[PDB]
Amino acid sequence: SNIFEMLRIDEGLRLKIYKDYTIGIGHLLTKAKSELDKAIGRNTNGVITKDEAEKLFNQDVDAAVRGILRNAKLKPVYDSLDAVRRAALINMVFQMGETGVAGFTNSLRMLQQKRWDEAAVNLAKSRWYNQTPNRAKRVITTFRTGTWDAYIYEFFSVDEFSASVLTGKLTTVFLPIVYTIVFVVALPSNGMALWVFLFRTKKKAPAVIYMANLALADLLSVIWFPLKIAYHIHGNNWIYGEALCNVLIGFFYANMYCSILFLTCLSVQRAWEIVNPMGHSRKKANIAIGISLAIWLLILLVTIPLYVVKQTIFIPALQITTCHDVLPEQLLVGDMFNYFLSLAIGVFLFPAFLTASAYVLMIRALADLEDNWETLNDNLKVIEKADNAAQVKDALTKMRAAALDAQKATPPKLEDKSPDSPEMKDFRHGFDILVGQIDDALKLANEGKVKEAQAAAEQLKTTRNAYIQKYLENSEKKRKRAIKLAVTVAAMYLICFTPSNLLLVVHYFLIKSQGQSHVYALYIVALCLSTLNSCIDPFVYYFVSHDFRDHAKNAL
Ligand SMILES: C[C@@H](C1CCCCC1)n1c(-c2cc3c(cc2Br)OCO3)nc2cc(C(=O)Nc3ccc(C#N)cc3)ccc21
Ligand code: NA
Repeated sequence: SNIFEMLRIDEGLRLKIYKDYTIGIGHLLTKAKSELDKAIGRNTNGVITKDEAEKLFNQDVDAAVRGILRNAKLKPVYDSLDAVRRAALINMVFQMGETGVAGFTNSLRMLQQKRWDEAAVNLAKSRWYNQTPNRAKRVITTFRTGTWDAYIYEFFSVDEFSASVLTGKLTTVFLPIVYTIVFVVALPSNGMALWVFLFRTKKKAPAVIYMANLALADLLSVIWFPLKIAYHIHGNNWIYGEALCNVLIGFFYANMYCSILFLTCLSVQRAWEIVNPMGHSRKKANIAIGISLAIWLLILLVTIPLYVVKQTIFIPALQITTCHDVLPEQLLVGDMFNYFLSLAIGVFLFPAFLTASAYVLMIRALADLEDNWETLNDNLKVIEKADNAAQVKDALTKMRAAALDAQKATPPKLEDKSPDSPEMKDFRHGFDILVGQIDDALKLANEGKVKEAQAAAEQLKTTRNAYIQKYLENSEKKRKRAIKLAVTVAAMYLICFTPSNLLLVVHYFLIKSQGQSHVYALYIVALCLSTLNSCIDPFVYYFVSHDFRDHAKNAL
C-alpha cells in the first residue's frame, strides 16, 4: 500500500470541510455540504469520522486507476511505467483528475520513452508547479528517480562543498571586507565622475556619454552593497524579501554586462575618431545617447530570466536563507547553462574581440603620428649639425616624407573635426607651407649649394613652431594615456570579466553534468572580484575624460 501512503502525505487527513472545499484525504466535493451528504450516505453536518475518511479515500484511489486505463492517452504511459512511477501518475490523476493529467501530452510521451530527466523539466514549467511547487517536486522526483525518496527525506541541506563555503569565513569575512572597500572607493569616485559628465563637462562628446552610463551602471549597483555586505556578515542569510533579492541580482549582472558593452562602445568610438574622424559632434552625441538607450533596454530584456525566477531558498541544516548563492530549483540547470553560455559568447567574447582590436588600431595610429613628429624634429636637428652635402639632402628627404604622412594624420586637437573642415584645411595648409620650404632647401641642396641649404633649416624652425608644433605639441602624451587605457581595460577583463563568465559556464555545467561543482568556491570569488570593475572604472575616466582629470586632481 505504497500509493495509499504516498497520497496521505500529499493530501493530509482532516475530518472537517476545509479550504485547500474538500474533506478527508484529498476528496474533492465541489468547485459542498450537499455533495458530502450523498457521498457518505448520511448527514455528516460538516464533520466526518476518522473511519469514514479511510473508506472514502480507498474508493477514490480505485476510481483514479479505472479512469487511467479507460483513457487512451493515459493507459499506454501507465503500462510503461514501473510501479513506483505508476503511483506518481496516479497521484497527479488524484489531484488534477483524469482529464487534467491527459493534457500533458508531451511529458507523457517522454515518460513512455523512459526519458525521466526531460519529462521532469517539462513538468516543472506548468501551472501545476506554479500553484503547488512543493507538491509537484515530490511527484516529479518520483518520476525522475523511480524511488520513494521524495516522501522519506525532506529537504535538509545542500552538497557538502557548498555547505562548507556558505558557512566558512571566505564568504562571511573575506567577501564583506572586499565589498566594503569597493563601496567606499567606487561610490564617491563614480559619484563625482557622473557629476562631472553631466554638470561640468560642456563638450558632450560621444566619449563622455558612454562614460556617463558606465558611472551610472556602477552607481546603480554599488548603492545596494550595504545590504550585500550585511548579508554575508550574518552568514549568507537574506531576510529582506524575495523581490529585493532579485533586485540585487538584477543590478549585479546588469552592471556586469553594461560595463562590457559600454567599454566596447567607448574604445571603438575613441578609436574611430582617429582612423576615420567625422564632424558632427552634436549629432554623434545624440546617436551615442540612442545607442546607450538601446544597450540599456537590451540588457533590461536579457536579465528577465533573473528577475522572475525564485532566487531564495531556506536551508534547514544551515538555518539561513541564501540569495543567489544556491539555486532553489535544481531542474533549471539545463536552462541556466545555455543562458550563461549565450551571454558568454555574444555579450562577452564578441564585445571583447571588438574591444581588443579597437586598441590595436588606436595605438598604432597614435604610434605612427608620434613617429612623424619625432622624425621631423630629429632630421631638422641633424641639418644644423651636418657639414657634407650628402647628409643635408638626405635629412631633407626624410623630413619631407615625415611631414607628408603627418599631413594625412588626424591632429590630437581636431578629434571631432571632420577632415573637410576649415580647421583641418588650415592644419594641412600648415604643412603645405613647410613642405614648399623643404623643396626650396632641396632646390639648393640639389643645386650643390650646401651651406645655403643649412641656413634654410632655421627658416624651417620658424614654420615648425608657428604652424605645426601647435597641433603636434602633446601627441606623445596622448599616446601614453591610450596605452595606459589599453592596460586598464585589459586588467578589468583579466580580473572582473573573464574569470566570471568562464566559471559561470563551468559552474552550471557541472551541476548539469554531476549535480555538484567543485569550482563553487572559485565561482564565488570570481563573482566577488567581478565587482572590482567599478573601482577600475574611475581609472578609465581619468585617461579618457579631460574634465574628469581636473576634478580628480583638485579633490586630492
Ligand atoms: C533602465 C534601468 C533604470 C535606469 C534608471 C534607474 C533605475 C534603473 N533599469 C535597470 C538597469 C539597472 C542597471 C544597469 C542596467 C539596467 Br537595464 O546597469 C547597472 O544598473 N534594470 C531595470 C529594471 C526595471 C524593472 O522594473 N524590471 C522588472 C520588473 C519586474 C519584473 C518581473 N516579473 C522583471 C523586471 C526597470 C528599469 C531598469
Ligand atoms: Na561598471
